[PDB]
Amino acid sequence: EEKEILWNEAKAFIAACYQELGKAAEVKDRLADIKSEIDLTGSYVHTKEELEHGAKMAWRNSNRCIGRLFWNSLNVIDRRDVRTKEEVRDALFHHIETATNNGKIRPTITIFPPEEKGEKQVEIWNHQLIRYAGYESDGERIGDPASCSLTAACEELGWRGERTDFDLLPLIFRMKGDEQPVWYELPRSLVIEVPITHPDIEAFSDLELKWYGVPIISDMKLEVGGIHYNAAPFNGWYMGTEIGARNLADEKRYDKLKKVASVIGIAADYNTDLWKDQALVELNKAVLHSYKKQGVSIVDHHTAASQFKRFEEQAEEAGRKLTGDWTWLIPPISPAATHIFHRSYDNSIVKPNYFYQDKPYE
Ligand code: HEM
Ligand SMILES: Nc1cccc(CCCNCc2cccc(OCc3ccc4ccc(N)nc4c3)c2)n1
Ligand SMILES: [Cl-]
Repeated sequence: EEKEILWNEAKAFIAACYQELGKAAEVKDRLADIKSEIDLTGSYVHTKEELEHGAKMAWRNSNRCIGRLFWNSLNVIDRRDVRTKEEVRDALFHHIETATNNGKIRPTITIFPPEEKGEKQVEIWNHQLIRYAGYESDGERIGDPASCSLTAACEELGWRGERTDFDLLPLIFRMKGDEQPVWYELPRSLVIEVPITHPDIEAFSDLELKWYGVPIISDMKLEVGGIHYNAAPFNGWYMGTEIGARNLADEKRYDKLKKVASVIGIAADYNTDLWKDQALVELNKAVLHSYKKQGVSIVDHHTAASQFKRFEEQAEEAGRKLTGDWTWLIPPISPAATHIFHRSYDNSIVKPNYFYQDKPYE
């Protein structure tokens, strides 16, 4: 039980990790040191090299991610030494600052202590480290509907949002042995935000839309050789459609297409006018324009798919199977204008990888 699965994943991982690092000779002894450690202790501890390359492999294996060309330049921050809430908080603050990098975003992951055996050492409640709160009372909706349950969790613990449409949620996480999480307001100085303007349509600013600079996904588990890093927030830069075609456009999110139609001067009355499609394009142009104007990293979906084609080519050249989720790789805007749409992808799950895990709240 347990201890044998771990040993199994350890061999598979160390073998492949050391091959890729050109250290195949050291596999026998390292598996023989892991040998004993799992016997005596029930677990084993990755070297800094194994953990860094493991997190990079996990990104490379993420079937749904179009951005995987850059998997090998991931900036991995080893924070397995953290023991206190102040240290977790400061490491999360640090992640924001160094990932943001004044707008020239650095793909970064901060890795906290892995679970003991099932027991989390640190449990992060945020979905992303920077995200907007969401409210619904009396049928007035404010903010980001996808954040309603966490926002309400946060307000149970004594936080109170100003109830703008763009309240920054606090960092919220629980330590092993604490019954409740703590929360910390984000220092505003750390959070870049981009007002959404349009290159051509001066009135687009009347919408008073903004989005934050850096998506830092903080609720996924990193699995590396049987070790379960449930707390390992990571970030890339945005692909513009995530903001323009989903966050700001979806009916169950900010639902802005009808307001976009009005400010760009087209009627939103007939499906055959394709006003939603037109508003989608103009909003997505505005998002790319705005991030570029402010000097915040962003990629459009055409360039992203172009990079992903190079990832595919690199995989074949390296003899690695390519895996991918066609339904998530195609962009939600003009998908058939990318090569992705016109091919198929094996959706097999390879480890190391990032995985969903149950929310600690409800
Ligand atoms: C460098 C810029 C990056 C871009 C532009 C990018 C782009 C994306 C996009 C567009 C998605 C689809 C999500 C959606 O449509 O809502 C995605 C999924 C994903 N990306 Fe990336 N990504 C990047 C970096 C990273 C990094 C650094 C990691 C981890 C180290 C990562 C891991 C993933 C994972 C795990 C998913 C799937 C999440 C899920 O199932 O919900 N990505 N990526
Ligand atoms: N029914 C379907 C079918 C097909 C595709 C979809 C797309 C889901 C998008 N629905 C918004 C959303 C929900 C949950 C998680 C999300 O984020 C994942 C993620 C992870 C890492 C990223 C790294 C960089 C970056 N730029 N983005 C990332 C996004 C998004 N739904
Ligand atoms: Cl997002």
